[PDB]
Amino acid sequence: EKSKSSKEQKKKQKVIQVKEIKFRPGTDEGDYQVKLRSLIRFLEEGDKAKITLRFRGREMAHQQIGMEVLNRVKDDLQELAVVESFPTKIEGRQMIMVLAPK
Amino acid sequence: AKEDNIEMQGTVLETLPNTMFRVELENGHVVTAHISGKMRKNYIRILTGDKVTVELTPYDLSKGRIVFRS
RNA sequence: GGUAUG
RNA sequence: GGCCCCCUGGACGAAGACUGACGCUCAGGUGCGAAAGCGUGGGGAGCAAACAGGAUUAGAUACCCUGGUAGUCCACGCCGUA
RNA sequence: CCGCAAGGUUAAAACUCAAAUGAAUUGACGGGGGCCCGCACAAGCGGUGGAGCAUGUGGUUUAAUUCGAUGCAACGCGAAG
RNA sequence: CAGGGCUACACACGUGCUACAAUGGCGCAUACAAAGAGAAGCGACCUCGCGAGAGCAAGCGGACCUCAUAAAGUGCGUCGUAGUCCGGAUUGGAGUCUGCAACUCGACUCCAUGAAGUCGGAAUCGCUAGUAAUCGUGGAUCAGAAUGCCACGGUGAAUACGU
RNA sequence: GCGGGGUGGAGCAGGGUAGCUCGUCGGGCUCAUAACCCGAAGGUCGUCGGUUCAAAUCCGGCCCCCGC
Ligand SMILES: NC(=O)OC[C@@H](O)C[C@H](NC(=O)[C@H]1NCCC[C@H]1O)C(=O)N[C@@H](Cc1c[nH]cn1)C(=O)N[C@H](C(=O)O)[C@H](O)c1c[nH]c(Cl)n1
Ligand SMILES: [K+]
Ligand SMILES: [K+]
Ligand SMILES: [K+]
Ligand SMILES: [K+]
Ligand SMILES: [Mg+2]
Ligand SMILES: [Mg+2]
Ligand SMILES: [Mg+2]
Ligand SMILES: [Mg+2]
Ligand SMILES: [Mg+2]
Ligand SMILES: [Mg+2]
Repeated sequence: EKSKSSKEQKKKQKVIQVKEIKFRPGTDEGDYQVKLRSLIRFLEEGDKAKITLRFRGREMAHQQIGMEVLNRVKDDLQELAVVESFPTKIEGRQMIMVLAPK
Repeated sequence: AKEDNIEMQGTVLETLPNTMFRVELENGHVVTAHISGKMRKNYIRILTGDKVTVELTPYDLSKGRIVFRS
């Protein structure tokens, strides 16, 4: 039945998707700011953000460079975000902090 | 017969275009080093964080040649 | 049948 | 680029008759000049920059989907470029 | 100079590079087209991937785990012990 | 030069072997190969040992002698779908043989033990005929030490519309 | 003060009848990487019971915990 319509109105409840910005150990200020902007938006518009850093070949040997990038994001997106997850180990070659709308 | 260099260890603090690097040396001075020819030819990659030997010159203590990566 | 990247 | 009427420019052919070099080119100048655009006033079916929502994606400020405003149309003026 | 504006028109130089460029030639490549072949696919039959064990390799370990082979074309390979 | 290591073991992968049974396992009886090796070698018969083997000792540098019963098969019996009379890992005890020597680290036998495994996710390999599959057999290296490699026969399919 | 909820590490589904997402690890695919694909490990589900044939489920306590 047009019953359906009920759902259409029900479906005017809402929904959060997680959006994935991948950073790399040495991304530069310009692109950081672009991706940072993307996240601000993502978050302010009610969404989560799986922020991934993706070491490639030998870069996996200076994981501590990576962690500093994540820590910079956390510290910029501070008043907008709370940090569901942080990583410590480097499973695979990744570090997959998940931020959520404060 | 040539004049002698000053070898010194340092950490690559950032990579720059075309195999140029900032390297903070043992003494704490940051030099803009470039890759050696032998390392270029043999394809030894250098990255941020890598410990490097740097040949410096007395003619300029803001510049060096990375001759080894450890 | 169409994904990009060295 | 439907059809019809009114007003109007050029081209071409046939024979002649007529004028008698009146020609050719042209810096500057003058006019015309797709589309978008601009001003003012109309009009607005369809289409559609912007934009809104829905997707896709690593991201998707796109391509795809549903809508949709300027505009596209008319008058007059402007613009003077492909 | 022109335009209400968007802009148009006229139109340099410093500097830096040792090229930039046109057409065509031979390849290679194309999510261009056309024609073919091979257990390439399809059709089958039996396997591998799961188990235990043998064997080689990576890794890790070690005083040493000797050296070499590393996509196809290293890995029961040099080693027929 | 002796001893150790190349045999290490949280773990990941390549190539294999053996299975998960009844188209089978076990017992007994009984058919049919090819190819090859051999002198400090292959070693019969016979005697002894449950067996691996031992002793004695012929023959053969081989179409002669020896390795050396092919196995799957066939027949009859038994097991009756069970983690089993499937599987044979692992471990204990006891041996044999080669070798100055089998602790690290051999092969094989005997008694005991009897693990995982009930046909294997995504993915992926080989093969078009005497092939695949399966069944034995031999050889090179080699004192000893193949599930590898190189060869040999036995039984013996399925499927190919097509690009 | 008043509530919500406490569910594999992650967070979120779910009167009995525990997933889903992303981690986490390994595999597959590729010349290689991401993407893609498969498998496994992770809970006993706030706690305490009562109570229901059923305890994530029901009911209360408690621990709460943040929102407020
Ligand atoms: N998004 C991102 O970052 O990556 C995803 C992108 O690479 C997907 C890819 N997209 C395309 O080629 C575009 N071609 C133009 C039309 C739109 C779109 O289709 C693609 O695979 N398409 C598929 C459809 C699809 C989208 N997402 C998942 N599947 C497709 O069928 N593409 C067609 C093709 O490759 O020939 C064709 O372009 C098509 C038909 N209809 C549509 Cl829509 N697209
Ligand atoms: K004139
Ligand atoms: K409109
Ligand atoms: K001007
Ligand atoms: K010049
Ligand atoms: Mg003229
Ligand atoms: Mg116009
Ligand atoms: Mg107007
Ligand atoms: Mg429309
Ligand atoms: Mg549209
Ligand atoms: Mg022009």
